[PDB]
Amino acid sequence: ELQEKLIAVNRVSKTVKGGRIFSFTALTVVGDGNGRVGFGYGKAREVPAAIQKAMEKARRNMINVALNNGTLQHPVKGVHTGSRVFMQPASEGTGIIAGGAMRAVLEVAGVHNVLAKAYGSTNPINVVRATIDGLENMNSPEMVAAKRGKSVEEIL
Amino acid sequence: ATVNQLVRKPRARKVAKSNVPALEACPQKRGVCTRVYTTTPKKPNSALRKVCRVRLTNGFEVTSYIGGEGHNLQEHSVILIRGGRVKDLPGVRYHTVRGALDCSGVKDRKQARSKYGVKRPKA
Amino acid sequence: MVTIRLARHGAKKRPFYQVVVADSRNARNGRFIERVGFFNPIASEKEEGTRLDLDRIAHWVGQGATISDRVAALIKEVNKAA
Amino acid sequence: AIETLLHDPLFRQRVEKNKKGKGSYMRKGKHG
Amino acid sequence: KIRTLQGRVVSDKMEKSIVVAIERFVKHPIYGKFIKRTTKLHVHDENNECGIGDVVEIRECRPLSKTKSWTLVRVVEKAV
Amino acid sequence: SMQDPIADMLTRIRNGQAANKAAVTMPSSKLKVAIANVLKEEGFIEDFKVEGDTKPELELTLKYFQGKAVVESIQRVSRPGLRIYKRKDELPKVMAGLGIAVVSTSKGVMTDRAARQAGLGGEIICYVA
Amino acid sequence: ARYLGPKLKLSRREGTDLFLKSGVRAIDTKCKIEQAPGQHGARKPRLSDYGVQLREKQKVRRIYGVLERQFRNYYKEAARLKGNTGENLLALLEGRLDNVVYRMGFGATRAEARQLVSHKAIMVNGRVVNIASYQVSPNDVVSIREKAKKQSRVKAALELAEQREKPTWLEVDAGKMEGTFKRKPERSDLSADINEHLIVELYSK
RNA sequence: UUAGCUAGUAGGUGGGGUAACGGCUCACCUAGGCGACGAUCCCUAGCUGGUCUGAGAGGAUGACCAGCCACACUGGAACU
RNA sequence: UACCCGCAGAAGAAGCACCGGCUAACUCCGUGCCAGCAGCCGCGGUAAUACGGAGGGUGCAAGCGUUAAUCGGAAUUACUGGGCGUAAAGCGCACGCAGGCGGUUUGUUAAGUCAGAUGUGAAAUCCCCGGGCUCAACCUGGGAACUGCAUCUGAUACUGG
Ligand SMILES: [Mg+2]
Ligand SMILES: [Mg+2]
Ligand SMILES: [Mg+2]
Ligand SMILES: [Mg+2]
Ligand SMILES: [Mg+2]
Ligand SMILES: [Mg+2]
Ligand SMILES: [Mg+2]
Ligand SMILES: [Mg+2]
Ligand SMILES: [Mg+2]
Ligand SMILES: [Mg+2]
Ligand SMILES: [Mg+2]
Ligand SMILES: [Mg+2]
Ligand SMILES: [Mg+2]
Ligand SMILES: [Mg+2]
Ligand SMILES: [Mg+2]
Ligand SMILES: [Mg+2]
Ligand SMILES: [Mg+2]
Ligand SMILES: [Mg+2]
Ligand SMILES: [Mg+2]
Ligand SMILES: [Mg+2]
Ligand SMILES: [Mg+2]
Ligand SMILES: [Mg+2]
Ligand SMILES: [Mg+2]
Ligand SMILES: [Mg+2]
Ligand SMILES: [Mg+2]
Ligand SMILES: [Mg+2]
Ligand SMILES: [Mg+2]
Repeated sequence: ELQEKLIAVNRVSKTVKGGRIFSFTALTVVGDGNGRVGFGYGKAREVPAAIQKAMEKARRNMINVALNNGTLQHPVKGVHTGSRVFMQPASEGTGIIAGGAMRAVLEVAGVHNVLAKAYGSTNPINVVRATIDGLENMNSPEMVAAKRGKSVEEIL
Repeated sequence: ATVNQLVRKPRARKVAKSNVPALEACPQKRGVCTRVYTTTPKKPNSALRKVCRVRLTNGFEVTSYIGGEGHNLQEHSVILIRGGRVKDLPGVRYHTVRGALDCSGVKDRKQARSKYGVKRPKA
Repeated sequence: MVTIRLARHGAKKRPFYQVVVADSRNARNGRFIERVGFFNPIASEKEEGTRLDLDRIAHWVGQGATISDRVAALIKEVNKAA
Repeated sequence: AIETLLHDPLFRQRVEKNKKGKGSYMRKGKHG
Repeated sequence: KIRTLQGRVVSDKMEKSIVVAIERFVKHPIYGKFIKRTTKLHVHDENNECGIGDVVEIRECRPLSKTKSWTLVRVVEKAV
Repeated sequence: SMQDPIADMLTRIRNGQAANKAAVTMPSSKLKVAIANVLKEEGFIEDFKVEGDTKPELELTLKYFQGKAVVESIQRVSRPGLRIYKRKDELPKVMAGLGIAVVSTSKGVMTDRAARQAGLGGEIICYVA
Repeated sequence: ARYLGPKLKLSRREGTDLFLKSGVRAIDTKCKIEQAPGQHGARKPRLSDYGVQLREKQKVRRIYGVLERQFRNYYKEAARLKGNTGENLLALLEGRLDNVVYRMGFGATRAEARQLVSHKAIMVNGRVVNIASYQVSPNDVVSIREKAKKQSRVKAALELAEQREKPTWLEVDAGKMEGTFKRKPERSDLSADINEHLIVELYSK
C-alpha cells in the first residue's frame, strides 16, 4: 500500500590511482497516497542495489502533509539550495500541473490537483527536498485555529 | 533594481538579431550559383561538404550548403535557399532547397523524399 | 441626412440585417448613430425574426430622419403584429 | 599544383580517437 | 462649479502673461510608484497682478495667443 | 535614518518570534497601537501594553503554540518607498484566507476580511501569516 | 479523417480490449492481445512519464474513434465548461451521436454505429442527423429511421448489446428501435480504467 | 556617441484677415518662449477598436472587419 | 440553389514526417571519418537502433514536413518576479544642489486614498447564458466586460498640504 517512484538514477565517479571508480545514485520517493511522503537517496556500485537502498531510506523518515481533500490548503513556496518551488492548490479535475521530480513527489503524496512551478535550479535531489519542505511547512485551517486561539468558523 | 531607479531608467529588452539576415525575413530566396565547391568541416568531423556561393536576389552574396547525395548545380544555376546553418561549417547559414528552380531532386531516395525534392515512385 | 436603414451583417447567403440610424453619406455597414433594432429574413418558426426599438425610431423621426422603405415595411409589420 | 593539392585539409593526418586507452573516457555513451 | 487648476508661478516676465507650473501626483503605470509630474501653462493675466513663486488658481478659456489658452481667476499666498 | 516605523515594529516582532522572546517593546505611535490591537483581535499576540507619558513605549507579548511561534510570517506590503492602495474587490487573501492582511480604511485600521464586510478598500499595511 | 486500418493492433498496443470488434468472439482468440504489435512485440520497454500519458490519450481517442484535432477541440471545450475537466471531456465524448447509438445497441461496434449515422439511418428528435460528432442532449430521442429498421445488422447489434452490460443513463426499446438519452452520464457510469487526469495533464504541456 | 534650440521666435498694443478663436497676418512696443519631467537634431513608423502569445503582469503586432488621419503620376496653386 | 426522393455498385477517394537522447516509435542489409546526417549533444574510421535502403513500428492525417517570423518556455531586464564578499555586478573617498524618503502629538483641509452615483468608455472582437444553419466552424439575441477618464455627493485610517 505504499506506491514508490524512482525519480532519477545518476552515475557518479571517484577517481583513484588506477582509474575511475563509478557508482550509481538513485533518488526515489515513496508515499501512501495520503499525507505521508518520504524521499530516499541511495548510492551503490550497481544500480538496483542503489535503488533498493534509496527505497529503504524513503520508507523510514517519512513526513505527513495536511491535505484538504485532494489538494493543498493554500499556496506554498519551498526552497532548498538552488531550487525554489511554488505550488498552489487547484480545483478538482486540473491534475498535477508540475515538472519532473516535483511531480513524482506530489503524486505519491496523493495530491491530485496542483499548479506548481520550479524556479531556480531543477537538480532533482534539491527540487524534491524543496517540495517536501513546502509540503511540511503548509498548515491546515484547524491547525491555524489552534495556534491562534480561535474556531475554524471564525477564520473561514 | 530600485523602483525609483527603474522609473529613472527602465529595463532594456535584450534585442536578439537574426541568424539568417540575408533572407530579410523571407522564408526562401532565389539566388544564382556564383561558384560551387567542396569544403572540409571543422573538428571533429571529416568530409567534402558540397557548398555553393550564391548571389541572392537582394544583393547579398551568401554561401549555401547543398544537401542530399549528389547534385547538378553549376555556375549560373538559379536556386532557392532556405535558412538553416550547418554547424561544422564556418560561414554557412543556409541550405539550398532541393527540388526548387534549377536544383534537382535527389536520385534514388525513398525516405524523407519531401525534404530532398523527390516525387513518389510509381509501381 | 440622418436615415433609418438596414445594414447587412450575416453569412454568405444567410443575411441578417441590423436596423440603424445613420448619416446617409456613410457606407452601409460603416459608421452609425444608433442601432435601434434588427431584422432577420432567414428566420425559423418559433422565433422573432424582426425586432424594432420603436420608441427610439419615433424619436429619430421626430428629430427629422428618413426611414428606408424596407425599414418602414418592417415597422408596419410590427404594428400589425401588435 | 601538386604540393598545394597535398596541402589541402582534405589530406591532413587524421588520428583515430581511442576507446579504451587515453582518451577513453566518454561522459555519455552513443546510446542511453 | 467650474474646472479650475492651482499652481505656482514659474515666471511673469512676458506682459499680461504668466507661466504656471501645475503639479499632478500620478501613479506610474508599471511600477506603481506615485510621481509628481509637472505641467507648465502659459496663462493670461490682465493687470500683471501675479509675482514669481506665487500660488495661483486658473481656468481654461478660449485661446488668447499662440501658446496661451488659460486665464487666472485668483491669487493665493503671494509672500516673498 | 528611521523612515518606516510600522515596518520596524513588524521586524521587531519577527525577531522576538525567532528568538523566543516573551515580550517585544518599542516606541509607541497611534498607528502602531492600532495594528497591535488588530493583531490581538486576530490572535497573533497575547497582549499589548502602552506605557509612559512623555515618550510612551508599546510592549507586545508574543504568542507561542507548541514551542514554535504563532506569527509564522509577517511582511510590510505598502511601504514609504512604494505605497499600495487597494479597492474593496482587489483586497488580498493572505494564505488563502488563513492569514490576515491589515488594511487601513477610512473607518480605521482593520483586517482585510473586516474591510470586505464593511465594503471599503484602502492602504494595505501588512500581511501576517 | 478515419482510421481504416487493423483494429486489434491498436488494442494490442494499448494493452487492453478497446471493443473495436463486435464481441461475438473473445479478443484472445482473434489476436495475441498481450503481445504488442510488430517484430518487437515481446519486448516491453519501460515507458516514460510523458509516454504513459500519451498512451492513455491514444486509448481514449481510439475507443471513441476520434482524430487528434477534434479531440483537442473537445478538451478545450471541457476546460471552458464549469466543473472537473476530465469528467467533462468524457461526457462530451459520450454525447457523440455514434457513441450513443453504439451504447443503445444499433451498431455492433462504434465504427458500425458511425457508419449507420453517416448512411442516414439515425433520427434524433425525428430529424435525420448525419454527423457522427453530433452532441446528443438530454431528453433527445434517437432512433433508427423506418428504411434502416429492416436491416439484419441492426438486430444483431441489439442482440450483442443485450449480452453486454446496459448503461443506466439511456433508455432503449428493442421493438421500437428508439432510445431516449435521459441524462449526461456521471463519471461512475463510465469505465474506471480510463485515467482522464493523465489526458488533462498531457494537454497542459 | 544628438545639449542646447528659437526673432513671427514668446508676449503686448492697434489695424487687417477668418465661418470662427488665434502671430493667422502686418506695423510698432516689450525680451521673451522651449529645454535633463529630454528641447533641438537623427533613424523608424500611419493611429485606435483589436489581433497573436502569456497563469497573469507583460511582450510582440495593427493583414481582414469597423472608427480616425493622410495621399491620388511628382511639386505648387487656386477656382467652383 | 439549399434540401428531399430514387438508381447502381465497395464501387471513384491516403498520404506525409519521424523511430540515438531530449521525443511516441528497433531490427536486418550496404558503406566504412567516405558517402552523408544534425535543432542541441553528437554520429560515420567494417558488427552504425544517428548515414542510405528494407521490414517493422510511432505521430499527424487531406493533409504532412521544412523555412521565416512573434510570444512562450526565459524568474535569461525579474512591476508581479533576480542579483552584486569569491560566479557579471558596490563609484577610490567625501561634500552636496535637483530628486526620492522622512520621528511624535493635536487641530484643520480633503490633493492622494476609499465608497456611491452620474456621463462617457462606438459597433464588432473576447468571455457568460441563450437562439439559428442536420453538427461544427459561421451567423446571431441578451448580459458581462472595456481594469480608464471626467464630474457630483460622502468617508478621513494612512500619505500629502
Ligand atoms: Mg539555472
Ligand atoms: Mg479535416
Ligand atoms: Mg474545466
Ligand atoms: Mg490683433
Ligand atoms: Mg480687429
Ligand atoms: Mg511567464
Ligand atoms: Mg503609380
Ligand atoms: Mg497635384
Ligand atoms: Mg523513446
Ligand atoms: Mg534523417
Ligand atoms: Mg560490412
Ligand atoms: Mg553495418
Ligand atoms: Mg563503431
Ligand atoms: Mg538506421
Ligand atoms: Mg525564442
Ligand atoms: Mg520574461
Ligand atoms: Mg541572476
Ligand atoms: Mg576572478
Ligand atoms: Mg567578481
Ligand atoms: Mg568601497
Ligand atoms: Mg509622517
Ligand atoms: Mg479626493
Ligand atoms: Mg471613485
Ligand atoms: Mg464594445
Ligand atoms: Mg444549435
Ligand atoms: Mg497630517
Ligand atoms: Mg491628514
